[PDB]
Amino acid sequence: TADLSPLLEANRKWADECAAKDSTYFSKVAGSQAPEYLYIGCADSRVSPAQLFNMAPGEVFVQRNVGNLVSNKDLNCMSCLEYTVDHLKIKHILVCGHYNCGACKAGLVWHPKTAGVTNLWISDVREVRDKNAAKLHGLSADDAWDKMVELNVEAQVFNVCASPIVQAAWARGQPLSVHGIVYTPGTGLVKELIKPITGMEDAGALLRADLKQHCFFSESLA
Amino acid sequence: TADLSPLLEANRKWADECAAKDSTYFSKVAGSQAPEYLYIGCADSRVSPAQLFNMAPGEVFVQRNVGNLVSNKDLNCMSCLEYTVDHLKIKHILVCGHYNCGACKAGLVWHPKTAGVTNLWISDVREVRDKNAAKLHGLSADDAWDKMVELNVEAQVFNVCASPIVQAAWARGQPLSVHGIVYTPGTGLVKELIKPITGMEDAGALLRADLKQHCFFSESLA
Amino acid sequence: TADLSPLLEANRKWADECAAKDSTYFSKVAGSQAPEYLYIGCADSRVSPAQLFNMAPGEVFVQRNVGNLVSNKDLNCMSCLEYTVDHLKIKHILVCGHYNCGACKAGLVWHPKTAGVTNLWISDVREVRDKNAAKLHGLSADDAWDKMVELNVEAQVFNVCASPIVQAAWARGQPLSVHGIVYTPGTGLVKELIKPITGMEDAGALLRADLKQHCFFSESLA
Amino acid sequence: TADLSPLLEANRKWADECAAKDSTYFSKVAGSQAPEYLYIGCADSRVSPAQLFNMAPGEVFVQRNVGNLVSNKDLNCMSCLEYTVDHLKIKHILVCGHYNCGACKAGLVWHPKTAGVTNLWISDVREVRDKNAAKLHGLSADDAWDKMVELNVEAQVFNVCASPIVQAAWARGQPLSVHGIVYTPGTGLVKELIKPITGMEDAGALLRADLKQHCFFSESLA
Ligand SMILES: CC(=O)Nc1nnc(S(N)(=O)=O)s1
Ligand SMILES: CC(=O)Nc1nnc(S(N)(=O)=O)s1
Ligand SMILES: CC(=O)Nc1nnc(S(N)(=O)=O)s1
Ligand SMILES: CC(=O)Nc1nnc(S(N)(=O)=O)s1
Ligand SMILES: [Cl-]
Ligand SMILES: [Cl-]
Ligand SMILES: [Zn+2]
Ligand SMILES: [Zn+2]
Ligand SMILES: [Zn+2]
Ligand SMILES: [Zn+2]
Repeated sequence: TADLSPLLEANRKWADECAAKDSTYFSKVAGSQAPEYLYIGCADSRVSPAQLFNMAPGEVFVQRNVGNLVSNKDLNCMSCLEYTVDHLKIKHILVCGHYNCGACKAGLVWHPKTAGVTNLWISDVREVRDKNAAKLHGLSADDAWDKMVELNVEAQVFNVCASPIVQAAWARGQPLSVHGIVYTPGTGLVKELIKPITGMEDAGALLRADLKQHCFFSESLA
Repeated sequence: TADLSPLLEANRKWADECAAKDSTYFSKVAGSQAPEYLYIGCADSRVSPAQLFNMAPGEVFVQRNVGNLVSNKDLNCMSCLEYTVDHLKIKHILVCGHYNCGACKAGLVWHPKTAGVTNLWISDVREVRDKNAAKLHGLSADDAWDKMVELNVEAQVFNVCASPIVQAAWARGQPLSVHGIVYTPGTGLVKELIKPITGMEDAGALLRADLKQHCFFSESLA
Repeated sequence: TADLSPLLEANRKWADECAAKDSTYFSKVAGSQAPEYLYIGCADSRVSPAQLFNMAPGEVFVQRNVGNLVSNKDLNCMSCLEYTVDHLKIKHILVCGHYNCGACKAGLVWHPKTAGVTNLWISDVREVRDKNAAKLHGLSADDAWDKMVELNVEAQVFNVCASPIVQAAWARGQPLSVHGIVYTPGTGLVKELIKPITGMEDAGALLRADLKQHCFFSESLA
Repeated sequence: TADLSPLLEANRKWADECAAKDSTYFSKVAGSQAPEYLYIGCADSRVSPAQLFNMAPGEVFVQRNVGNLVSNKDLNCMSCLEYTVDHLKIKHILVCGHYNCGACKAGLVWHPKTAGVTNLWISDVREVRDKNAAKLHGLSADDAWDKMVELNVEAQVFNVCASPIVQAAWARGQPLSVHGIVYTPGTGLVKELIKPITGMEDAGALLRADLKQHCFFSESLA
């Protein structure tokens, strides 16, 4: 059966207990939100940002897609970025990858001829991979996987920092930080991969790739 | 200001307590997932699917985006759908809108010349709206907003049922149900807007738009 | 063989004759362009806009895709629109469909479960189709095809007029017209389907769908 | 100002003369096409493929977009590619850049905070640029611009060869060649930047990026 009764019952029991412990738990967000965080993470069923950070409704705005990817040409992720940064004025963007991420493994192993949309989607993972032969080759299957996850976080942090939305927000002096983090489904713990990046100065210090030259390329020419 | 230790500490507290309540809580999903559900919902910070359904990790795979939109030409939501239906073999897709959704309100009130990627992204909403313009005619602002949310949930349920991925899964006799639900941020409760749709028969019964005609349109030419 | 010699030879012979008849034919566009037209048409090999209009280099900027489709969420077509309208200040946008357009036929006949990217792409054609059962049903295969082509032109003209780019240009008083036209591969002739639309006043007169209500929807509510 | 009769009349003049020179010119492509080529080139008004190769209708299927970009996650250029390779069985794909391409120049000079969809769309160009930053270092503006155009043609040739569609066609032994060419708007001439690539062997010989490593990367893990 496809009956939803038991699901709905679990929700009702949850909202009942929540509101019993704190009468304004839901009511205070009945007509507005003011989260301080955007989280961009993987769609993987093991990785729920509000649960894992013990956040209540109204604290974290969420984009989740296969592989936690950020591209300037993806209107879905870019709309979550633009709405949160420009209208909600969130303060912090958490870019979260996770170990055991099948999208990262498929990015390592699949032949690109593979049919379907997921294989198109994870092209970004191949691009990150391809720039890192030297860190990936010769590693055990497992270690290569872990490394791919990590490299993917770093690249997606760079993409968030280089995004027109973040770049415009920094240029107008809006406070905005970007965090590279990674989660372990099998332990429920988050680790910090990259320390906070609050602007171009921190990005030059903390990112391998050169954000400054990316933004001001013309200054590297004759 | 931007330091993460407080968040990390909340995450550690949380993981210890879950491990203390059940020591296989995380470890049993360390290397695989077998969720039964895919949830497609809004990125709004007040709506966290695993939390609101009181699910543990490994139970609901998640796509969240501004206004809970589903289009065959978004590779972001389409890859969540492909991976879950084709590879994980989920059984149920929950398509969840929410009252007080500002993407629905913007789809009613914004002029389309408005700059930025969010206005591009909510084009889908304007189309749902335009197709149902007579239903929205003359309603108070609040009523029109609530009706916009509901019409959009019905439209995204139709889009999920009409998708190549779901249509192909049904053609091969894979059991797969689609659910139109709505959440009220001010109460924490889910309501079922549309009963379970398990196939074409259900869709003919339950949807205002004609899925059979969409799938077999050319049978009505001379 | 994949040798390009004969192709290159045909090009050299062409550029030689062109420049022999008119010494500045190429040189005057060696370092800038100032076209007055954007053309959005089908990628079909039988339909070449500069040939069919007898235009020389520098007169018509071109987007061509399968089915001549225009969506606010397609960065490829939207970049051609934005660059031409905002930077080149073109004056006229030709939206050209063509009879015998296999994309329009596939939009009529394909089952949506059909695999691959083209089937995703032509979802727009289904949406136009779906809004027109009354004009399509009961027609011969051939007449339905022709009608689909025509309806698709009209819808894509509306999409160009409703685009944020065109809407912004009209709001600042930039002169910009939009033309619905159709080509017959088997005769080489263009026909005018919709007369010129130079702004909101003409669009209310010449488009079936209501552009004004689309742009100012809020004014239809209580 | 916006009336089309002059354009329509040029079109009639042109069609009569072609029919007068050869009375089966149009009629022989009235109901089908069998082009041998797919051309992917820039939307720039100075570059019209059928004209510059002196082709009649039915010879070259065309995708044109700002900066002649090819990405697996653009359904617009991917559907041109799928339809031609899989259904029309074209033999040759021409990937054509052009000197004096302002999309290449913007990819060197724009800051990424720049508003609008064109800046999103040329992100691909910035990535080609960033990967080849040492080649562009210290060149005069003109030299860097010409080198940008060339590096982008090579990158889009690689992207075409790496695409699922071409890779699958080669895996099935379909003959299909890919060509890197460049056009000079000021002279009307095409130059061949990269010799014909007919398969993996050719690609290994001719491309600066390693297509074999992209396709079989995981063979180099432990
Ligand atoms: C083909 C493919 O993407 N495989 C995946 N496996 N696990 C995934 S996860 N972490 O995104 O849920 S995606
Ligand atoms: C322009 C716009 O989209 N406004 C939004 N307001 N709330 C949104 S929500 N519910 O997606 O967080 S989107
Ligand atoms: C599946 C599909 O799209 N079929 C096509 N047939 N002809 C086309 S055309 N006019 O775009 O070249 S596309
Ligand atoms: C910002 C930008 O893209 N500028 C352009 N200039 N010329 C272009 S062309 N060769 O695509 O017509 S694009
Ligand atoms: Cl979530
Ligand atoms: Cl063309
Ligand atoms: Zn994952
Ligand atoms: Zn919402
Ligand atoms: Zn066509
Ligand atoms: Zn160009």
